[PDB]
Amino acid sequence: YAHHPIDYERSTSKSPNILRLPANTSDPTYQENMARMEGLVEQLRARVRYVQAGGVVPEEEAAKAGVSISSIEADDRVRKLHLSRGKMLARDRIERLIDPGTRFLELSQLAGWDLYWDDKKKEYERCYSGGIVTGIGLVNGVRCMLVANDATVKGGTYYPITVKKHLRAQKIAEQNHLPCIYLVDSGGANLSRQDDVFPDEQHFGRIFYNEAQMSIKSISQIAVVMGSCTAGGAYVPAMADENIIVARNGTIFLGGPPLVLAATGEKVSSEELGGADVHCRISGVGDHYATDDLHALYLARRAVANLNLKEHNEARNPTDVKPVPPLYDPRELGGFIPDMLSDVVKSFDVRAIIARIVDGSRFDEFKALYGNTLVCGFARIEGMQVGIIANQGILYSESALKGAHFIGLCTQRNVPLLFLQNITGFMVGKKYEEGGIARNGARLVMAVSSAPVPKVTVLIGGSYGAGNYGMCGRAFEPRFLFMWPNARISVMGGTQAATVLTLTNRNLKNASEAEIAAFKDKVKKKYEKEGSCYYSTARLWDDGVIAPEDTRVVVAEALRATRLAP
Amino acid sequence: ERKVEKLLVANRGEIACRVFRTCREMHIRTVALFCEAERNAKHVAEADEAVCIGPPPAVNSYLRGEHIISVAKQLNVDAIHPGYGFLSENASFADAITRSGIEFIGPPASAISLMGSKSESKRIMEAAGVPVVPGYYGENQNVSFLAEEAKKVGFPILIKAVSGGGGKGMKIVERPEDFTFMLESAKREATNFFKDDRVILERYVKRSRHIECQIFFDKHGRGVFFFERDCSVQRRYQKVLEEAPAPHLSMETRQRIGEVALQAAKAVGYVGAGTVEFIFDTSTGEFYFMEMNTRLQVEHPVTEEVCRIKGAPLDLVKLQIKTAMGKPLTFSQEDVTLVGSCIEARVYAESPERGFLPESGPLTFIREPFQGVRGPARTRLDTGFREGDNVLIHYDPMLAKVISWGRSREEALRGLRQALGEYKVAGINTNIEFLKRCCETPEFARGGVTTNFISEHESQLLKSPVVTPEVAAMAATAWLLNRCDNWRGAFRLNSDTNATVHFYIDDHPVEVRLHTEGANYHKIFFSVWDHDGSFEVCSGPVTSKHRDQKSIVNDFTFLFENGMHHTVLAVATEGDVTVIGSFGLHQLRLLPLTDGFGDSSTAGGTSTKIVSPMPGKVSKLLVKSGDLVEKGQVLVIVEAMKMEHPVRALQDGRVSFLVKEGEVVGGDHVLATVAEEE
Ligand SMILES: O=CCCCC[C@@H]1SC[C@@H]2NC(=O)N[C@@H]21
Repeated sequence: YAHHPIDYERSTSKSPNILRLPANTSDPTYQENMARMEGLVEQLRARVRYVQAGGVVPEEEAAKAGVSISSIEADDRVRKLHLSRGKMLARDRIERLIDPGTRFLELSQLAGWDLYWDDKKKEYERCYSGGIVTGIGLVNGVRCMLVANDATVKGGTYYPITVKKHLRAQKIAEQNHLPCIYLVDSGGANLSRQDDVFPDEQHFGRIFYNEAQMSIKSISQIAVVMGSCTAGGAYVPAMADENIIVARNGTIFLGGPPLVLAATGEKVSSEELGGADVHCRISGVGDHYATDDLHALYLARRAVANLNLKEHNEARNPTDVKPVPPLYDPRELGGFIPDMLSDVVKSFDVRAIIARIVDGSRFDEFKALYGNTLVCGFARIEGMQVGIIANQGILYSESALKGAHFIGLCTQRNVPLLFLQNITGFMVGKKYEEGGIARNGARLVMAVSSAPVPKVTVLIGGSYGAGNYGMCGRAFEPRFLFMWPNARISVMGGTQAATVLTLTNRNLKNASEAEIAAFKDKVKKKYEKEGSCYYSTARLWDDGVIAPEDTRVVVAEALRATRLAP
Repeated sequence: ERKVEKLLVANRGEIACRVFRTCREMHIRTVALFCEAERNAKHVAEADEAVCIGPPPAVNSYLRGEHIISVAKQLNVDAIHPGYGFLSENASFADAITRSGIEFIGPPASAISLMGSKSESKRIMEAAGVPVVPGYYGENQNVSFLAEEAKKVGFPILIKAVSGGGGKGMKIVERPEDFTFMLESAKREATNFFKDDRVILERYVKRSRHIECQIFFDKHGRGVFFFERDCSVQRRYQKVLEEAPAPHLSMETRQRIGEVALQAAKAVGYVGAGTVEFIFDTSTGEFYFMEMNTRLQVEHPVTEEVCRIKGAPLDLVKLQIKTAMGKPLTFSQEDVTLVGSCIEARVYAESPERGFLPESGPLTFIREPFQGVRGPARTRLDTGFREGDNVLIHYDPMLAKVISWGRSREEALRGLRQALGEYKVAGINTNIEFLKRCCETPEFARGGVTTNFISEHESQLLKSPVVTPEVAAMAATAWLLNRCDNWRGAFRLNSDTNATVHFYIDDHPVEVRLHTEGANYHKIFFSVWDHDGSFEVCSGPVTSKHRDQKSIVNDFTFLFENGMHHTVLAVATEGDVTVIGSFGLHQLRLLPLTDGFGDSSTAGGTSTKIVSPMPGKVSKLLVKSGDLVEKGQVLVIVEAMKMEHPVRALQDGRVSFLVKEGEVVGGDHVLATVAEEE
């Protein structure tokens, strides 16, 4: 009918239905939300600074961070003493190591935030980081995993949060075939929590297991020995394609200098006990002997160069690309996010978020009239086709079917998946249970777990209960996890668990007010005591923590990380 | 005197580049000024340093005179030239510049303030003794007073009224000895137009032609008037085309125009360059003062072509800097002699077919006319824009000025014709076609045109060439090829190719069909408006693969069967196809075909809309009943165990509520009927 184009015009124009046009009006509601978000990011963006240069914050105005006041002078004294030795006490080794003008990720940050409670009731162990810093680094045109042991040995070298971080880094590198670089500085072991860190599985032995399984798959790895690595820490220099020992302060020992005493205590110099022995000794241990920190870093870079990965990365990830920005300003991402601590769940939207994040502000909807709860479709993220699952409302059987169908197509055509978690939302109606809802949930989870597609999840907010099993979860092998500040990970019910557990717990009929004070308030305190900031990341649950505004850059880092894969 | 090494400019545009250029010859520094962005503009690429001033609105930019003065003081500027517009006429700014110690370029603040009010200015000229036609004498105290001064103060009778342009009291009563009709006319004018009963009488002129002499003065009491000018042609008080040598003007008169002009400028006191404007009636043969401007005009380079001083080319801006230098002149009024004739025309980025409304858009391709000497004529073009620039809506629409100096008027007018034709711009409609129409058919080559000359010939003008069916053929072909490989590598079986283009010419859709026979991409045909023919087409190099807003600009060749051949540079986009060639310029709008492609739902939506589940308890409805809902806002929010679960209906049309907040409703209830707006 008076309409005869050739699909384009209708396409390739600034007027295709594919795009999205949710324009906000900045009203009170927007302000209430936008403002809060701002109230939810300032310190997130801040604590980072405090742990960075940990314990030395000369401004002394860090009231925006709820961190307790710490003895700045002690940390400054320790840093001065350490830097007088001739080694750089910072993450400086990293940004010296990575090529200028390139990107970085800082995979796990704020690790071990106020984790352990000391004997002093008001004092926690001052683990500003997990004892290491981990991030994806691009060296000499080669993408690599960077792990650096921090010089914080006051509490002890490695904790249940340190070895877990190291093992997570090793698993990520092995999955993605990114070579690792380890910067080694250790105080040995922790002889206090040794039962928690040494024996059992997924412990310090699995590091040695991984450093051999990698070299089986011919994924070369490199370690730099800046200081002592004793107590089983001396095997990494031994198990290494290339290793670096600094001329003066680089030391490797299987038995400590105190250990020779009380067992043939003919004590001699710490150099002769296994440290950097530049005298043409009989031992052929340690590939590189470098006179200075810069010399060692330079030789590490030079060894990284001769791996032939530059051609493969350059072919797989195009270095010269034209950035395509979204149609709407990314600062608006905080506004559509609702507020917090609201008796009844507030309202929420997804279209706006996806239209703000994706390229050209576009989307490819599958069936949206049907199973209106769940959202699935294709997209574009900086030159790469992506699939997104974002959740909105209370799940039905049909939503599970649609999810299974989408995941089937994505696995069929080798399209990566992105997850945006939300509430559990399993209806409890009797008719729904009689309609085989459990079978359809199984249909969804089977497809989720069976998918060989790389998978990344990011918390939008309100991910509580067994609903994440429908979409995705840490136990379903997501190659990366990141989080927004307004996140709560809890039991099958965030608010309802309060009501349900109020009924069935040794309660007399009378004393109703005192009981709800003792029951409902207490369970609310329990189920929102956990949050994005503490229960997560600090314990390497969903290790990555980010800002809602800069999500697309992070996801693009992740996707470039997962295309060197076999 | 005071040395000058730094020059400051206020305004932007053609004047900025002009002031900047001569500056190079005097070997003086330059400074540029620009609004938000506006940094790719040419003038800033011509100066030595440029400073951003602030927000686009003229209140925010180029009007903060105090901020400009403070910035100039920080730069230790020697001189400032305001130019025309913005702070061109503001005595406070000039006084502040004088207090700061910078040599202001132009008249003193006293002259500007005095000429700001028309009443005090005309008072000054009346005291000076210059023939001035006033606007009023007293009031209508007595009806016999009208007969008393009718033959006294002004024999020509201008009855009119105190105000209002109706003027039915005039009756065009040019006959003196009128006493029974003038009073009746005035009394019938007073009816339904009472206003104030005071009536003013003046001289009435049948014809009007505008004259404006130029003048120059140092600060050491010495000056010399430049040659006269004509501004008869103007539409809606906007200058269109002007001539420095007023054709049909006796030499003796020229001389006298000067003596009158110098008297007025001396009386008020004046320094620098300026222009006195007159009003003239051929029938009376006398000139009467109308207004003067204490500011450099835009028409300065025009009068220059008809005046030489000591046999050397004259530069008007040069002297103004030398006047600011404090040096005295070197020539009397005599050293200046006229030589030949010249004409000028202004091009405006407006649409003649429309209500002369300015348009803003990127400049795709700008042809530049030959700005060199040849034959018996000199032709020049001055433009304040170049390729890749974009017109700003805040500024006035002004592209370039074209001037044709010659030894005789004929040569000058003829020269322009060809030049006006040659200059070409693609991207925005212009009035260039209008100006050429103003030059060909109107027999104003004689030289006699009145102030209202444009008004009567409006029927004759506003006319453009008819788009021949052939023009569609080249225009249609370019859009395909300048977009894709249509007709390139095409192939079918036992058949022949076909591809069609729809043009929305005027308010009627136009269809053109193109097809081939044989194995030839070369042999092509056409059928538009039931007219069929054949031609061949050979393209050029392929350019602009990115096909951005500028899209593709390529030359084309078309050999039609009859025998002709053509060359066409086509910058085609989805919105339109522009073809430039010996035919001229024509842009053909492509039939628009867009209408929410997808969301095209005419469903009635009678019932069972935004139904809520069993728990119900609707509340906090934020939509007004009977208001259009095309975007999917939250029509109703129902709560089921803390489940807001907003429905978010996207059905277009107004929504009618049958429920109220706080009312518990049953499962799948008809909360509202979302129906098409009827
Ligand atoms: O419309 C009313 C039914 C609401 C079901 C909400 C589901 S049931 C299990 C889970 N726990 C909650 O509190 N909400 C979800």
